[PDB]
Amino acid sequence: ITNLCPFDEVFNATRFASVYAWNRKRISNCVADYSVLYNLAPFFTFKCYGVSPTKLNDLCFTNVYADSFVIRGDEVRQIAPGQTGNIADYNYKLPDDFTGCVIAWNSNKLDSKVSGNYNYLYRLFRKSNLKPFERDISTEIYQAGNKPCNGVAGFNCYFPLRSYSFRPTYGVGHQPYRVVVLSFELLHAPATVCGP
Amino acid sequence: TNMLEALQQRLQFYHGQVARAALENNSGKARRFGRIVKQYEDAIKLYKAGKPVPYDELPVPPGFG
Ligand SMILES: *[C@@H]1O[C@H](CO)[C@@H](O[C@@H]2O[C@H](CO)[C@@H](O)[C@H](O)[C@H]2NC(C)=O)[C@H](O)[C@H]1NC(C)=O
Repeated sequence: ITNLCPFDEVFNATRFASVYAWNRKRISNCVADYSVLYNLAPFFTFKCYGVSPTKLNDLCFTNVYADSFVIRGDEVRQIAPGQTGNIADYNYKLPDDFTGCVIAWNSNKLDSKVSGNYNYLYRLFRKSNLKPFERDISTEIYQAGNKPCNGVAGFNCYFPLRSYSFRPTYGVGHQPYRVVVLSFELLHAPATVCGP
Repeated sequence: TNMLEALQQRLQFYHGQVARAALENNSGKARRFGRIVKQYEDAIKLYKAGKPVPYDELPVPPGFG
């Protein structure tokens, strides 16, 4: 196979899915040239897990899954195996064993309107923490207190998810950072996403 | 119940309203709800600083229980 993998499509998307509903993309039957990430994207955080980036360009994979979402810069550190936090516990959870890369870069220019941005959403209230590599898009009202409500109200029911308010005025900590997560398994038995 | 719990309750409810408005892709509703949240966080900051909290100046809350 010689057709190139659609990494440019996922890294150049106009808008990324909200973290509570993080987009999952399948990459298969293509050659993956990761030198694009190093050559382009002047600002990035490519710190990866389970494989060295150069060796990553070297070896051959068999299953590549790309997860994309938007996270504030101050809490971008929560994307890691065995790490706690609101994002890790509620929106996106990575298993303790993990063989894949994480890429994060600021997107104030792209995802912060002058008046303000509210498209991106994240979850704050839920009964139990998320299992690894599991998605939760339910919008049911939380049972924070001891009073069942069945509808949004003042008392301890609340909305399960919260909206960001990104603005260019905010500092680097609160600025939105476009985060994409790659997942690999290097057993290579079918070897369908092999590199060059 | 005084004022602090009620203020945080209204703050959380209007944050949920902002999130719902954003989820519904409504722009102006989300902007107005965010402005209301801005005044409410200013009011809770003022009350934490010790300044008196008003009733009519802030928008009325929903049917809280
Ligand atoms: C779209 O993605 C690609 C790479 O993922 C970039 O667009 C161009 O890519 C070529 C390499 O194939 C570079 O030589 C060009 O310099 C890239 N364009 C620019 C403007 O740098 C780029 O990351 C994305 N496009 C834009 C407009 O950001």
